Amino acid sequence: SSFSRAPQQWATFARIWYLLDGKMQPPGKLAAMASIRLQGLHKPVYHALSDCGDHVVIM
Amino acid sequence: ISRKWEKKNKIVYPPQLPGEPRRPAEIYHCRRQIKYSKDKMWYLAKLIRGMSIDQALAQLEFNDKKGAKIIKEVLLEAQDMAVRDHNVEFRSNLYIAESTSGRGQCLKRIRYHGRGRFGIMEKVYCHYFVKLVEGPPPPPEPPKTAVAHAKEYIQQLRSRTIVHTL
Amino acid sequence: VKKGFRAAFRFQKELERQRLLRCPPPPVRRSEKPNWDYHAEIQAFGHRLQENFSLDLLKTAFVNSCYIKSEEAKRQQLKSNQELSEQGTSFSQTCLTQFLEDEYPDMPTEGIKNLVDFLTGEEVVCHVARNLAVEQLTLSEEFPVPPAVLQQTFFAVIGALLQSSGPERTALFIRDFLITQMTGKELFEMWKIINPMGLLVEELKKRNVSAPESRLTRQSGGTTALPLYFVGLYCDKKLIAEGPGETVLVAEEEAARVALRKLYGFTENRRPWNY
Amino acid sequence: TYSPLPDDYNCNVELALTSDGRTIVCYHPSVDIPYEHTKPIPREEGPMIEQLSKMFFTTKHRWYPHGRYHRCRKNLNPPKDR
Amino acid sequence: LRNRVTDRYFRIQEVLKHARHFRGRKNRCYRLAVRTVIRAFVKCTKARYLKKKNMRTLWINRITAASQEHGLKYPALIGNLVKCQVELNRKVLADLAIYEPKTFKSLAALASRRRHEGFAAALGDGKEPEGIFSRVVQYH
Amino acid sequence: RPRFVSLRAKQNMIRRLEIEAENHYWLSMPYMTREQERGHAAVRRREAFEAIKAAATSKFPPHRFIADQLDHLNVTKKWS
Amino acid sequence: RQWKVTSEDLILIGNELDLACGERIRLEKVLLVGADNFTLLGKPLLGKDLVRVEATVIEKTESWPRIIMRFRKRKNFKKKRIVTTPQTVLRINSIEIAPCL
Amino acid sequence: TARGTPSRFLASVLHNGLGRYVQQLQRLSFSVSRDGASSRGAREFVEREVIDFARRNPGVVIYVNSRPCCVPRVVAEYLNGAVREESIHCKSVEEISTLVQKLADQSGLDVIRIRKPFHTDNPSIQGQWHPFTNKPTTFRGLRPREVQ
Ligand SMILES: [Mg+2]
Repeated sequence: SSFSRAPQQWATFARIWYLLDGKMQPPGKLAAMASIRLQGLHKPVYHALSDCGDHVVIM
Repeated sequence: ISRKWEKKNKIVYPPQLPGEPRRPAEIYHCRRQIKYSKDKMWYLAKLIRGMSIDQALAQLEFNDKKGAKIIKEVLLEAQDMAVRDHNVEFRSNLYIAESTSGRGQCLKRIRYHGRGRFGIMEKVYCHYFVKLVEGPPPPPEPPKTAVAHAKEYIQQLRSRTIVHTL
Repeated sequence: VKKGFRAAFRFQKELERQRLLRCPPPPVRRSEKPNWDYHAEIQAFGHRLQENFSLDLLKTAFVNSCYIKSEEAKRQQLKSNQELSEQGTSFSQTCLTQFLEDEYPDMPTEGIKNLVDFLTGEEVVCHVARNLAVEQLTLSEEFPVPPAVLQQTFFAVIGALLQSSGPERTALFIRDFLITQMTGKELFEMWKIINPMGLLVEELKKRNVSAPESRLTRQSGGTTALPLYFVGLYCDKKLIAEGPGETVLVAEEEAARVALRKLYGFTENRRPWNY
Repeated sequence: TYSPLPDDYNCNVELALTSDGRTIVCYHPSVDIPYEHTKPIPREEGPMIEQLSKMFFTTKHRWYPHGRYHRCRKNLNPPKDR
Repeated sequence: LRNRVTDRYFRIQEVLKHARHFRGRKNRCYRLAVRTVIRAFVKCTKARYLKKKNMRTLWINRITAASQEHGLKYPALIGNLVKCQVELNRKVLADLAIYEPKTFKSLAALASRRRHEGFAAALGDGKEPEGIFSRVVQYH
Repeated sequence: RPRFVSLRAKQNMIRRLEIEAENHYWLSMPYMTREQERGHAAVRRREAFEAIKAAATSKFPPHRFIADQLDHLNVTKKWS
Repeated sequence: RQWKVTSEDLILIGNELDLACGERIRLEKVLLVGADNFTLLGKPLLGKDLVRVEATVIEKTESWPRIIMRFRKRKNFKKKRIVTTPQTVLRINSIEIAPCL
Repeated sequence: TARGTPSRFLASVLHNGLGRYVQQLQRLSFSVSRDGASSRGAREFVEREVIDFARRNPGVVIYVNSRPCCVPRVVAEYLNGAVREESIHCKSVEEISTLVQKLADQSGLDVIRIRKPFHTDNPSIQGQWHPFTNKPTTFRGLRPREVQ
């Protein structure tokens, strides 16, 4: 709160970088996590037209 | 028929105040009922759009299309009337702001086919319109730079609102 | 030709509408259009605002000096609103200063002055006058009324209200029609500042507090073209305010602005104005 | 010692019921970021579209221009809220 | 031609005005415009159901995101809030998640508190007194 | 193409069956016997049918009023 | 419906309220009241003594014409209706709380 | 349809309800005709209800012009400059009264689709959600897999 309009919007809609470790993990579960994060369905501000996806790095 | 292009030369603007930019001169000229397809004339019109008068004349003098000679004659007449009547100081200080071809009044003829059947030829006529504006030709629109593209993308990103909520 | 008149009339009306839309006539003051009665309009102005103006004072407020000059020039071939506007401007400035100082005791005198300047500025007062119909009743030598003349007339109206009803009613009027203009606005949207970090350092020095340490609380995509940086200012290892930004410098500047807002009590989640 | 949720992030939540039990009070003061959890401030068309796509992690398709039809359909004075 | 229609211009315009923003000849030719304008109006009428359906879907997705941020699942959150007698609807819950993160965290804490209070009751059913937040306010 | 029954469908059917079993139970215990109920609502039923008959037989064109006729002269009411 | 509300907010009720414009009202079914550091939740409604939400009928209007068209192919079945729902804009003036916990 | 029509956001004129309510309608102009069945209802309204409405709404200047016209009209001008012209042709006294009252109660804003049924200038009191809300911090702010 108390942010200026542009910084507040930038913070709200910024895209975060997540790291998944695929060692011994099922590719399906990895893909479910990655797909949620990529779509942005993990954000309460989510919307299909808001382009609110995040970066997922799977090692 | 409509003849508004000719009338466009008769509009008289009020005298400009001393502390006002000099209004560039505008000359509207046209040729009516040219025995040429408007579709074919459109290519020459588009070619000469936005070019200086001298460059347009040079390009038209070395074009093989029949319409090129007609457009060159029209442009020369426009230049002459711009100097004589519209108080344009320099012949060369004119650029083609507008150049288009329009459908003219066409005639219908019969084209005989092989088995007693026929088609309806159209003796196509076209109009040609030009507006000559005094001053150097406006610079061509520069291509979009990577910096401009990135700026537009970031502006679009910043314009995002939380849709369908409080 | 089709016999009939109604379709032709309708088409003429539509052609007139399209012609007007394509080439609308130059704007004309409402006084010169039909259905106008100045006395009724001014009385309705008072009644709309729910205030017992004195009609003579209100007329004097609405008449401008330039209008008098133009009228005399025309007659060649009235009391202006100068004093009323001056009184209204002075009272409005003092009353807005009192309101703002009471609401935000921590706000510096410079900040209060800037807020009052914003509220009494040409843009805000012009908008308020336009949507309160002061422009319609304003007598001026040119139309549309220039913002300076409109502001002068609005403050003349305020001065007339002061002379008619008194300081309390005038203060209520100001609270209703100018203090409301800062609702939804941001402190530095209204009071433009430069070097907020420097200004915050000055404020902390006044409060006898060591300069804050700018520190990177959170970050994302530092090496990308869309980074997010959260910069927090720490006072003796205590967070005073953190702000987001694209670059570290911008985030630090925004954090300084947030710290200033918190210090002056103009935070976004501050108590609403009381009406 | 039981906590309804981890208290590390976003506030310290404390639930309670009033004596009558007909209303629930939540006390959630925001948790500040510890100083120790912070770092000091540090002190042609084809190729162009490829560069922009690499920069912004998008595809080439959005960097190509659009026709006059769309460019003029776009609303240049959209309504603004707040 | 005793009686001849004279309003056909306006009759056509009544449809063409709605058709003006279409693509191709559908925005100019009445024969084509009328068919597409009727479809447009039918779609507009039927879209009032889909608007409500998608708003709830959007609210549910946003609430799921907000609850997962706290380790809860949307069914648990909703069911336990209902069991606590908090009748906040999904629209308001999504609004709180977006704009009141602390209040939403408090509500999620209440839901999880109820969900654990629920489980203690199930384990030691009977003798165990009702959980503090499990007590239900009775209206008469 | 073959179709298959899911656990959800089975549970739905079982829920409906439980409701119907409760219906059977609650229908299994009448309050009055048939001889007791015979004629206990005859008066009310007769009155209801009498009301229906009266409504059916009271159908008749509505009244017509000189005021209604003459009020049409107001279409040309003007200001003198 | 449930509205998330704050002072100076505007609310668009989709029906006439039988109130004169500028008339002040108390909204009585307040499910939740929340501040920066605390929130109070009713079960399901907070008491009158706790919260006092006040609004004002700022405007009475009709909604923009909504089109209801029915159409069935090859049945000569096409119908059109235009409906303008009445609406009332309310402005939320203040939200007051009292120490009645 | 919404897509083939302009839209706006729920809003007031000058925060009309915050300090005091100001009736946005400021002018009514009834063009009526002495003769003609079309304006019979308008004439009866002017005779019976216009004075009561004028005294009930002292802030609205009401002009009544009796001129020959085939379609009597009422032009409502609001404070924000909006002008709405409504035909009272062949409308009864009660219909005209309801229309005039609706005009009086209505604001000058255009009657078009409103995107949201609400409008907050301060949607957030606890701070708008951003990706780092609800995310715990780490010692020395070390990102994942950071060596130091
Ligand atoms: Mg032959």
